[PDB]
Amino acid sequence: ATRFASVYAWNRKRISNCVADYSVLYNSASFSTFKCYGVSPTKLNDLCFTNVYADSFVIRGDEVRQIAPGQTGKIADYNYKLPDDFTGCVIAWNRVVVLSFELLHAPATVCGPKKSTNLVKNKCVNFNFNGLTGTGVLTESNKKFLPFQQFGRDIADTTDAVRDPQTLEILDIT
Amino acid sequence: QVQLVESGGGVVQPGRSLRLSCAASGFTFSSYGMHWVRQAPGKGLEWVAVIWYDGTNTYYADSVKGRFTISRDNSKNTLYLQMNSLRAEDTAVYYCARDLAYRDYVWRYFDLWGRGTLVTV
Amino acid sequence: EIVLTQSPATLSLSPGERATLSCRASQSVSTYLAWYQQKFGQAPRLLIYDASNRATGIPARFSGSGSGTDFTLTISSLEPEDFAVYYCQCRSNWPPGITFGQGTRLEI
Amino acid sequence: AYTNSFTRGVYYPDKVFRSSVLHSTQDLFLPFFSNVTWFHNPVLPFNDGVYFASTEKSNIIRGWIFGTTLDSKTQSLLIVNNATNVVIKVCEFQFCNDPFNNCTFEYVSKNLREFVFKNYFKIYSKHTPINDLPQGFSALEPLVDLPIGINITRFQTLLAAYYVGYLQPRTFLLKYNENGTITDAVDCALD
Ligand SMILES: *[C@@H]1O[C@H](CO)[C@@H](O)[C@H](O)[C@H]1NC(C)=O
Ligand SMILES: *[C@@H]1O[C@H](CO)[C@@H](O)[C@H](O)[C@H]1NC(C)=O
Ligand SMILES: *[C@@H]1O[C@H](CO)[C@@H](O)[C@H](O)[C@H]1NC(C)=O
Ligand SMILES: *[C@@H]1O[C@H](CO)[C@@H](O)[C@H](O)[C@H]1NC(C)=O
Ligand SMILES: *[C@@H]1O[C@H](CO)[C@@H](O)[C@H](O)[C@H]1NC(C)=O
Ligand SMILES: *[C@@H]1O[C@H](CO)[C@@H](O)[C@H](O)[C@H]1NC(C)=O
Repeated sequence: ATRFASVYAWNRKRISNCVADYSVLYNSASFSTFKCYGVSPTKLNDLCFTNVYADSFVIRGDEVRQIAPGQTGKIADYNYKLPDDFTGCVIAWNRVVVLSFELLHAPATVCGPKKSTNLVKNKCVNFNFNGLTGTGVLTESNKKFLPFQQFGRDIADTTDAVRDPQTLEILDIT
Repeated sequence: QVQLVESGGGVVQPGRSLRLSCAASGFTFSSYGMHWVRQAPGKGLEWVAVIWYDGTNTYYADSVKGRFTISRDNSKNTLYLQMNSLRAEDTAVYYCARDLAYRDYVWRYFDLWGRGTLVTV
Repeated sequence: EIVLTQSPATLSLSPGERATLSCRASQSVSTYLAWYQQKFGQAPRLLIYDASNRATGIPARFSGSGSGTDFTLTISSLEPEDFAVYYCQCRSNWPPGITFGQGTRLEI
Repeated sequence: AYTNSFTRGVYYPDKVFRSSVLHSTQDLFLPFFSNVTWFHNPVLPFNDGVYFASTEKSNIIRGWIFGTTLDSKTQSLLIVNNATNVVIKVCEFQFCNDPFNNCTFEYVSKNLREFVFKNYFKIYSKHTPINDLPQGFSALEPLVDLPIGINITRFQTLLAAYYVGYLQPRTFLLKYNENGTITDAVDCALD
């Protein structure tokens, strides 16, 4: 989206209730700088944060470093956004989005893209169906879960069946 | 003495496997990203693999997708590269290279080249 | 995908004269597309990025022009410090790899 | 006024299918046969959670306000069902003296309507025909789940007969039939 300006009233939004796909933001040709301070970018997209903060502003070719340590000088301490202990990325392209990552009391919403392998039945496997975890053979079931129930539990609290989260079919786990 | 020296040039039949290594020295191995670019005889440079400075994510060119393995062990400050299912085109001068940018994930330029090790099949 | 198309196949000239290579990009490549100078056996070194921006270590004699699908390099006065082979290079988004050209040889 | 709640207010405690089995669970439930305050507007405490039920013909009741101060000064949850759809938003709204700023999200997704509002913020509900608060059993099912982290202590209904009861940390034995529908329940502290 076009037009951008101002750093001191630099505009800022919570990013929340969405899956934060940072994957696309490497692969485009046009980014010239992408960094992280503290943790790797593919290592970012498997954490799970309450509030992803983003903000943007237009700049001149020669750019002063956006502040990792509390960087030192002129506009880089007299106009903005000076996070000494910044566990926060810095993007740029041919114009920057400086990212602060909140981990506050709230239930973490803006969470990794959760990349998903492809179902294999009738053999043995370690499975992770939506955070439910454990080894077994998944086979086609005849059980009829109600629309909102995600996993069947046996009499003695052992998981007996699951709903596959992408095709909403019920698999027994023997 | 900021140089890389390659290692592991040799000959193998098609369908078998090979492993190369590149030694880095004079600079911080675990602070820069690394590439392997291969120069087939009489032809131009063709990127093979890259790694960001902490080896936490890796990309391969299409011609080698799912057939070669790039890895860094900072214990010895040694870069590796395994091979599987090598074919006739794979003959080349494998130049391990070092990335241009300090701690930037763009992975865009090659600022430093190894002398290149022959591999033939 | 981006395929760089390089002309002429070769250049033959005396040193001191004006050397012009052309690289016709397939489709606009935004603000960075590179030129590589490789002497025989040596390690290739960038000369120009952005197609007019003078990279560091580069004497002023090397000049480039273009945007979109016209990209051309000029050298005003050749000396043996420059007499090598030359490539035009870029990176990609559709899937994440890199395209060089085929190369353009220079002759005396 | 007060009404006898009978055995209403039971809901699926979790998202696990269980079948032909009696499962004992402890949760914030409406106690069986407690009496539920009956309103024919005012702000009520929210306490541990609220069971809300209404009987409507013309769908006068539309929504809820939840929070602590219920003016601007803190985040407050506003839930309004209007026309075809539901607007849930948590801005620091400056509320009206009798209704009828900084956001953190905006979620859009004869007639006896039962809801359970409990605190992230969970809404369960059930919609059944009937023709004062019916004696019978049916179970409410989770429909909406809000990751807000808001402190809720007080709430108000946005508009005519509705009932408000309060949930208590009680143990229930829930009976699931073979399709995994809860068909009965025993209130372990009733008698
Ligand atoms: C996810 O995508 C698949 C397409 O392969 C689609 O069939 C499926 O329904 C989608 N997920 C859900 C929960 O519908
Ligand atoms: C209803 O609750 C009130 C609490 O004030 C109590 O006085 C009254 O006896 C209760 N009625 C029944 C039928 O339990
Ligand atoms: C429901 O309410 C929202 C805002 O409160 C409004 O924009 C929307 O149009 C309403 N639904 C319909 C179907 O009009
Ligand atoms: C908006 O509300 C949240 C609630 O926790 C608060 O943390 C945040 O500081 C508020 N916005 C601003 C700009 O302070
Ligand atoms: C919400 O209540 C808790 C105690 O239950 C308290 O610690 C917290 O400070 C309250 N929220 C705010 C924003 O003060
Ligand atoms: C359970 O579900 C099946 C099909 O979903 C239905 O035929 C049956 O009547 C339902 N009730 C019982 C008690 O089985």
